[PDB]
Amino acid sequence: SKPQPIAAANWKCNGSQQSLSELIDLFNSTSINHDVQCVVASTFVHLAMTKERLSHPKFVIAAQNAIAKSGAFTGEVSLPILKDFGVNWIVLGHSERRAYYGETNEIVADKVAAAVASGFMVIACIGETLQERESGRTAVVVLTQIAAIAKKLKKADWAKVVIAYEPVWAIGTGKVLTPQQAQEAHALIRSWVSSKIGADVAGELRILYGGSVNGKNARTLYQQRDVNGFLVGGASLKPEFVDIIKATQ
Amino acid sequence: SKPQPIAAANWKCNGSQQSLSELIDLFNSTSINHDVQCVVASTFVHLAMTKERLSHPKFVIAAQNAIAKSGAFTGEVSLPILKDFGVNWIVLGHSERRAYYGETNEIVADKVAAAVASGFMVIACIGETLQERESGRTAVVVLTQIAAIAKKLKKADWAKVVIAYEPVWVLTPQQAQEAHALIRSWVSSKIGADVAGELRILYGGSVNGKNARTLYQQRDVNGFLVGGASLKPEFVDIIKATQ
Repeated sequence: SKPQPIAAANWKCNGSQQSLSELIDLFNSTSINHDVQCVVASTFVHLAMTKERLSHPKFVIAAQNAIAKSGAFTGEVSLPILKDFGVNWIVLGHSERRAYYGETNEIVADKVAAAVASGFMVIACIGETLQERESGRTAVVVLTQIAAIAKKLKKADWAKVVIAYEPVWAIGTGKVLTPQQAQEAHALIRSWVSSKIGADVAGELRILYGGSVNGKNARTLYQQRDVNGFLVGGASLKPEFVDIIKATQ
Repeated sequence: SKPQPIAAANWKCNGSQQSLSELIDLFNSTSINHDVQCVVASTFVHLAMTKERLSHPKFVIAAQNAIAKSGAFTGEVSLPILKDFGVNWIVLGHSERRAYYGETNEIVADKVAAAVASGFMVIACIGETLQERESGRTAVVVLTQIAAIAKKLKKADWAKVVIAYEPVWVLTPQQAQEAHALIRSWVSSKIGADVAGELRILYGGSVNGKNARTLYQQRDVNGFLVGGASLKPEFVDIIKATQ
């Protein structure tokens, strides 16, 4: 018996107006007759269209990134701009931003804290690389990442936080986690939360699996006890995202 | 008898749906009696609103950044996405991106080249810091920056290129003119005199409705990339100053 599951679509840097409209239409026509929060994280460009067309009662829209405040930050989008635009969910600290776009543990923590303070529901991403899972220090890496985030939050703030575990070490080497391995990473995270934040928060916290999930593999991943849904990349651009939602039954 | 001037509004990371709509209404109601390309560079989020509402026949919309291709780049917007969305202008290599967000000379050059290949009009930004200027290396720095860009481009590509000179550190008309002349001279020398004659070099320092007229008077100034003042009614005066 778990907290409410989340099925989150990370469209990453993809989509045309037509391909995304067809996806949205599919989502809109889909019966979801169980309790789940579905999330569509579109590009900043596609937020207007997604707001306009996404009408399914079980779906909210999310941004894939942001900075804390408006200002002289050419090219960037701030939390007040998203809030003014009616967007109340955000994915922060994706492994790609940590790798490509200079986001350290602290920068992620600061973005998460600013987003919570501003009233967002936040999917905060953490996860070890292969270099680190090899030196016998998976635990060290992901717990250090979450500690950085926690440092800047109050106990009450965790109600608005969702953790997404990304096994970056698996990313594009064709190799995928066993459900046992996914469970172990999630259990390690929850145990840390129970221990440093509190058993209450830890029981309620959604920890989403953020490795490569598809329509075939989602059900047995969700069966694991500390898995509370998914942050989905590639398959979220496909009709099979509907099967992934159904797998959180 | 310069090339067609450009008055470009760099809104940076600013705006509400309300405040930006008010501004757009002002721009729409404005009479502009000369040939000038006005450009509104809004945040990605406000592109849809600006596309719908902005109707002045002398205005186009621009993005303030992009990456070259669609893919697994969470948080970013690619050139194909913008092109699908009907955005044909883009600002690239702005000092804040160079400063904060890892855009080296080569990265800027690659983005610029990809945007031209993709069919975009590109406002490519170059400019030296305060320390660079004070030590006397304005010329080395900005010519190195434009050389990196030119390295990734072909002659015919310069038709879709606009240079914004953005001294990162108020510039007298004389100091602005010197930087613009230095840039044009390099372009004449490397690409051809015909291309340098046609090239817009926009002044992208701190421009206001009050100082824009005398800056535009200089031989090699072809308009403006405007920061703070572009969020204000006085942007209309800045447009008028390109007469």
